[PDB]
Amino acid sequence: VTVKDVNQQEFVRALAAFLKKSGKLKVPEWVDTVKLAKHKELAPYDENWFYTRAASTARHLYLRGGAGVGSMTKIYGGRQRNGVMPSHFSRGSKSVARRVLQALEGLKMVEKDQDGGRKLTPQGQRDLDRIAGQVAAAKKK
Amino acid sequence: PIKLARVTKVIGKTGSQGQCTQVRVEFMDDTSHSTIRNVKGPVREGDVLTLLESEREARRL
Amino acid sequence: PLQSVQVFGRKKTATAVAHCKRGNGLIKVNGRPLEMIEPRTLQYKLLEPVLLLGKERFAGVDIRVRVKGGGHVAQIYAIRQSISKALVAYYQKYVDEASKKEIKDILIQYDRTLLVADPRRCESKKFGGPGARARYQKSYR
Amino acid sequence: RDISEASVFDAYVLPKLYVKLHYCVSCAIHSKVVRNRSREARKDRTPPP
Amino acid sequence: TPDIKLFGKWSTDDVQINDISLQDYIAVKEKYAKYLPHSAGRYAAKRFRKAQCPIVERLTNSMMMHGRNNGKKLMTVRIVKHAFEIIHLLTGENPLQVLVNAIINSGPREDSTRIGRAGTVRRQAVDVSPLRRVNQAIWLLCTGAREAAFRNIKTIAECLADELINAAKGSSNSYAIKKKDELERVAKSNR
Amino acid sequence: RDKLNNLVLFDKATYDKLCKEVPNYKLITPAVVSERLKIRGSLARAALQELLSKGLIKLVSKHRAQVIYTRNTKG
Amino acid sequence: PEKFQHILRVLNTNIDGRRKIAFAITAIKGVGRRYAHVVLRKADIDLTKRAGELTEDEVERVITIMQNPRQYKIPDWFLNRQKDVKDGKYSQVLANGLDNKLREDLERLKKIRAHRGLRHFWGLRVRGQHTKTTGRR
RNA sequence: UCAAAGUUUAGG
RNA sequence: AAUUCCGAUAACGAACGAGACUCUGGCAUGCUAACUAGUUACGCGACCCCCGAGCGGUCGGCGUCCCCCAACUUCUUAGAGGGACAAGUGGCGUUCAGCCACCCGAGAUUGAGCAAUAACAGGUCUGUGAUGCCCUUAGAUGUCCGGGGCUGCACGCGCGCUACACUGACUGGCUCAGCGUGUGCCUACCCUACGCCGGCAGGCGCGGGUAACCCGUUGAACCCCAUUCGUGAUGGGGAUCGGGGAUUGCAAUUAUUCCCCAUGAACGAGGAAUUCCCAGUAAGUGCGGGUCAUAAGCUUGCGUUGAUUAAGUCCCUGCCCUUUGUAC
Repeated sequence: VTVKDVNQQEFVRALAAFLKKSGKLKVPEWVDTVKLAKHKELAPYDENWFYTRAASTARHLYLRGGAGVGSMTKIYGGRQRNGVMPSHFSRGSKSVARRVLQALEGLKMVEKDQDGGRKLTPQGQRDLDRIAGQVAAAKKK
Repeated sequence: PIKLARVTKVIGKTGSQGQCTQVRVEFMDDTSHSTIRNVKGPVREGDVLTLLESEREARRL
Repeated sequence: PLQSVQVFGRKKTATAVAHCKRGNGLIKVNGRPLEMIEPRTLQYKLLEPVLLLGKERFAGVDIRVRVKGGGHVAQIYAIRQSISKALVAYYQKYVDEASKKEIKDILIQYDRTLLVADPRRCESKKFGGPGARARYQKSYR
Repeated sequence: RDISEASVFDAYVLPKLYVKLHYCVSCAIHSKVVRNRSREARKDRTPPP
Repeated sequence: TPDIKLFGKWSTDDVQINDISLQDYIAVKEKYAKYLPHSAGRYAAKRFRKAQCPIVERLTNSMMMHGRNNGKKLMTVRIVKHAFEIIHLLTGENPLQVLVNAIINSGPREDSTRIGRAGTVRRQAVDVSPLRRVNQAIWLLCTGAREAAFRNIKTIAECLADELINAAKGSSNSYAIKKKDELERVAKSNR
Repeated sequence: RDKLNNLVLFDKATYDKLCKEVPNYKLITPAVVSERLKIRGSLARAALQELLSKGLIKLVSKHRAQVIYTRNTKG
Repeated sequence: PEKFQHILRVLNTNIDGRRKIAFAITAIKGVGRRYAHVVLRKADIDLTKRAGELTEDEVERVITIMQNPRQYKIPDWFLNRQKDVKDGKYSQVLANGLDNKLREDLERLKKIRAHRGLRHFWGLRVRGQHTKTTGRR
């Protein structure tokens, strides 16, 4: 049983918790202070969000390979209220996407590929596909 | 007496702005009877009106 | 010699190409079973042929699909079209035309969409208004 | 037919209402008893059928 | 599922239409009634084509309204199914029948056409079309619910149920059923 | 006319009303509990998560917008 | 739970302990959703609580962070008065003091007879917007 | 099977 | 739909316009086609690590590592053909021209482009080295440089954008497009992958790209799924305003734009009035082109979500023909 075989919402719930339990990520200094992208009004309501988006970034890297940080800002883009002017697409925060991919670099979930950009590593494919197998065997629901 | 009545022949759309179809209607309980009267909406041969009154019978409008 | 059938489906710009094959009737799309795709309200759509014809008709015919283009609603109807068209093409070729005939009738009386696609497609905007038909507001006075 | 049903007198031939009008020109045209005509069609003193 | 088509949960059969007239244009069933109130459903192409659309799909479509909700359909599918759930718990019986019965006691039986009448406007009473009767019934009551569900803490679904229940019951409490009674009274005043 | 002024507290009488009355309703939604009482809404949600946990109410649907809850599951 | 204050009085303002803390502090002039949220994270509070809860020690803890933010690592940016001319400090003005700093800066431009000051003086739009059409008051 | 609806550069 | 046809007949026999036509939309498991499409399903030759199921085999899943001496065209691109004609069945119609319905299947209707006679003293001399006349012509109405102005605000109108919330807001998560454009230039510079530095706007490195090659499975928005919040001018709304930081620039003050922290206005759905629209249509919703050093609240294209209501009439507003009246 692979990750595609699982409901992706509840997968990253577990992956983030897997990333907490391990306790060797490197969440940086900012976390509290930082915004997350120029989109935003507010800071994330989950105060342990770096674990969640590191999880969401990895699971993306499993599906689509060779993804740079510029690729990562595009995936976490969205609407931007100019407020009184019409909305437009803003790309996600660079540094926090970079700080994530460096964190998975140190974890050895990933490896920076030939022809540029990150791609995930077997020892990472372990964790991702293992936790899918855990989710699949949660219950018949 | 809310008599039902089946449309036999849709005649032509009367009305000022054009809306009220003039429709000839068989009278359900005894089909010998047959008034002509007006309808707001899309009407066709083979449907059933719900006349409240049963004795008015319109003509030109 | 293998009994392969590649069959397409359309909805606006949503090319869903299904692909039947002699097997065990998995039915997954892009690379994941029917219980994602993930607009989710429209689950019964991308189930319909499976619900109508039942698991017996499918049983021994595995159906990998591929989709791209169109939006999320568009892509669902595409696959929904594709998988039911594909099935009809398997039975036409590698069963007998009598079973096909009954299958086809069961789907059509449900909906003509299943096999025969819409020709509906997006009408072009002409200058003097924001859409095809809508005109910009006349000032007059 | 409603009155034919609910008349006492068997069969019975009804009556008829007999009125000679006298429309003046102004009113005759208004009520469209008489339309106008082209200079040629003015000279046709047969009635319409 | 293979022999009979459920509406996700609820049943198609055992939904008896009362008014022979609303019947035929209420498609809760010919036999044909589907899993969802969504369907490519190009019914607009011709005149009475409209009727063959299943009433729940129509009710969803009539819910996709006031610009901010224009085009927003899955948004509205969810609303309907939640209302049907709410109707199921509140009353009991199939919510489909509760909708059908609501529809049935909501559309006017006669209205009042605006004929010219010299210049200053005075109507004639005229007697409504069964398709029109169903249509007005659908929109009246969907509209009734919307305007209930703005600025109070009450979900659309919850409001939509409560109107549909206060419609099926001739409550004179539903916007729809009340607006209808007033419409029919106005027509009586010029019958 | 409308000026609705709500509570955000474990304020004794309301909490005892919830524990008695609310598990008997057929419709139980936070909105409905709000209009029954004069309880805020976030309060009402929290109350109706607490009665599930305890097991005096039933879950019908747990959707983003609307949650639905029922009578006990009586007999 | 917690039966106590519900209503608060902090730094001349009247915060509704009825509200949730992270958005309740924004009742004060000069602290916004951003800043307040940061301030509570450096405070290390369960910010789910309504402001009407919280120990009186905790609200004084919050205020002391709000007043002297950079000492609890609220960085340079999250501060409304930076490199602020009347001594080159970088610091978050609050309360009536915020109003006082504003008025002094306007009075400053006024005293200098600069363009921008003259327009604030005349009750016009200062940020170069077109006024033939708008602001009709 | 008939409501009310007046006026129109000197400046070519 | 049509001065479109039939048919009448002091007319006969023609010319334009309409129609035909061109471009486009949708049907082709039919044909031609491919490393700048796919690959397509094979082969799995595999890599590959437990990647997973599983004691192990066999499967499930992609990423890709793949060329060529694998196999093709379903998806792709675009050629040249076919294809629908009111042809079929039933009515109605002078049993003509035709209209209605239904079969087959797109049902004569996908939407543009082109577009007559005669006008208008419509606009344009500020598009022209198209221009007559008039003017002015060195202390220039020529021309270049510096600066300011077209942005000035008691006010009145026009097309717009954002909203007035909970069918919502915010915070996360999931997950799909289609027309395009792009440097190495007519006078000085494009599009940008990947890595580092920065909260962010951006900065610095190296790469690819005159392009189905690179940007680019363009990983768009709305939507969908978990967040709170709770009808409080509220976390709705985001005006105005202070402080700070970026980039474009020879230069940005009268705020060029971008980012940041703060400030937090009317607005709780709009009087009389009036616009736009019938099928992928309105409306929502983003993204391209244009201008463009800097750069869209405009525009012109693109798609994605996708209704309600009509299928009619001349009441209003207008138009086309005939008769009629007319002191125009």
